[PDB]
Amino acid sequence: NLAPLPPHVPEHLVFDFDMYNPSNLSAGVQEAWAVLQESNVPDLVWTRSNGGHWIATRGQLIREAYEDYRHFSSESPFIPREAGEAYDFIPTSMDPPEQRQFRALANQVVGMPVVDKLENRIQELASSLIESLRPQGQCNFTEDYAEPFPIRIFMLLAGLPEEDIPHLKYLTDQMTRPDGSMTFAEAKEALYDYLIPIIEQRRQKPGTDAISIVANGQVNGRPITSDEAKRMCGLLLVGGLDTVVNFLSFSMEFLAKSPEHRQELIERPERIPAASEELLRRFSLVADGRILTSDYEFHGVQLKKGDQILLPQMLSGLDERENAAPMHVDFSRQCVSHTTFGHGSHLCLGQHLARREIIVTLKEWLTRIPDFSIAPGAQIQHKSGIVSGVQALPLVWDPATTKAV
Amino acid sequence: SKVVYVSHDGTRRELDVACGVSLMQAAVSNGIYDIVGDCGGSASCATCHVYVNEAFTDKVPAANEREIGMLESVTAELKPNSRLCCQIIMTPELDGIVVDVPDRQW
Ligand code: HEM
Ligand SMILES: *[C@H]1CC(=O)N(CCCCCCN2C(=O)CCC2=O)C1=O
Ligand SMILES: CC1(C)[C@@H]2CC[C@@]1(C)C(=O)C2
Ligand code: FES
Ligand SMILES: [C-]#N
Ligand SMILES: [Ca+2]
Repeated sequence: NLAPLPPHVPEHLVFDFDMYNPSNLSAGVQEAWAVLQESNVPDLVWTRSNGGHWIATRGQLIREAYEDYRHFSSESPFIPREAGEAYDFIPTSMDPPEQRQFRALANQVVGMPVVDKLENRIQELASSLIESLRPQGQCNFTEDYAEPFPIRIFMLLAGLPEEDIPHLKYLTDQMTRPDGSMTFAEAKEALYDYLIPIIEQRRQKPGTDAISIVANGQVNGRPITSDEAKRMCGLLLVGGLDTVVNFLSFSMEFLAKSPEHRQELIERPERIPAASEELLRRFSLVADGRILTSDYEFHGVQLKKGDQILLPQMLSGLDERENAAPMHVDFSRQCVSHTTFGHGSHLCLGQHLARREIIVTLKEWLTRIPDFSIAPGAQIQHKSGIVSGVQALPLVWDPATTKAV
Repeated sequence: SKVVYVSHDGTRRELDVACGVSLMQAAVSNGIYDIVGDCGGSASCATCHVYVNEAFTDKVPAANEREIGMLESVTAELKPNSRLCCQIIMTPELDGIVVDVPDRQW
């Protein structure tokens, strides 16, 4: 299905690219998107797929568009095909006054000060889950670590007890995974009805957990409503879930095939923070965009009001004009440049929590399972979309090579 | 190179900042919670507001158009030496710069 070409799009800017099914996907989703950056491809192309839309292919244009509040919206017109990924827990009709107040409140919950204080417990959580898999010699990293880890981290933030683990895991599973006979609204409402009694409870006698901070927040000089509070908690739980899960799987897939990169981090663990930033560049996975709010000539291309323009966050770091040899993973890379968490006023508010989860994951995994690889005869399949991902990551190792810590 | 962050209560935070790192990134990476840096450093949020010491104001590169229009949104008092510290990139010429951190960014 290919949409008609708008009258203002010249033929030479038309490029064959389906963001949900790119042609070279078997080489890896990042590589599949990099066909947009081959030598003969314009910096700004139009694709007939998915209703027709622009794609900026270079970091320079991607950064400028996200900064240019005059002609580019702040909200994304690209609706994810899945119902769960399309829901905005904080409505899109909000004004900049309310947008700032919600960013402020989310910053009280997952900002850098909070991540520092909780790092020791995030460390204990990673160790507990990895040590639980260490003697098995096998695991589906996606299902057995990548998915439980950030869910459990939300429970630490939100002060939730451990006996709620299977229920909250099951509920987030109904929302994120389209498989299963339950609509997203029913799963989302089921999530809400788990939060409402704890929200109403901690509104009277609060504490300093995430739910208490949100329940006691103020919006427009008055207490935050119960509806606003449950939406905030739902956003904080399921907002980051897919990208964290998939990025960890991208990173661990690469380390499973890269013994020399593992040994580099085992011998010199002080380089794990730098290595995490290089993995964030190389395995960037978000590809969203904006919509034109007025006609604008952008880098010599006529854009019209209402045109959808994809501004893939993942392409900025893969751009050879930004990072030489962009497919090379160099933990000593001098000037790591990317927009993996986005760019501009809506940059990921979970960026600090996300970086800490990656650094602790690599630290605690390589200490206990320093050597591992893909299960033989396994076919790792990538998926492409607004959030690209890994279907499954079967890993195997020899338990005698592991070290309990 | 060395940067000193003076909090609102007079507390001093003397910090060694690498060449090429913004004053926001250094603060955020080193427990200086009084600097938020919500937008990640692209002059898009005004949550990295700091007051530059008058000794170093004429040495640091001046503010561009985006920083000034963004500085209008600071929640603390906007002073003529107010800067967005994510636009202040550390160079050895700025060794010893002192910045006063407002009582609020949000
Ligand atoms: C590897 C991990 C992650 C990556 C790559 C990532 C990337 C992104 C990107 C590209 C955006 C859009 C930025 C923009 O529109 O300018 C975003 C927004 C957002 N992220 Fe993440 N993120 C990650 C982890 C997390 C985590 C752990 C949380 C925890 C709460 C989170 C919560 C959010 C929220 C709520 C938004 C919406 C921000 C807004 O609309 O103002 N993310 N993220
Ligand atoms: C960090 C990454 C990058 O490309 N870059 C600019 C390149 C020149 C800066 C390197 C030389 N240098 C220092 O090492 C400190 C100050 C300086 O100019 C970065 O700054
Ligand atoms: C598309 C999403 C639902 C997914 C999680 C939050 C969201 C808006 C993203 O930017 C990634
Ligand atoms: S960090 Fe957002 S403006 Fe300085
Ligand atoms: C963000 N997901
Ligand atoms: Ca109900």
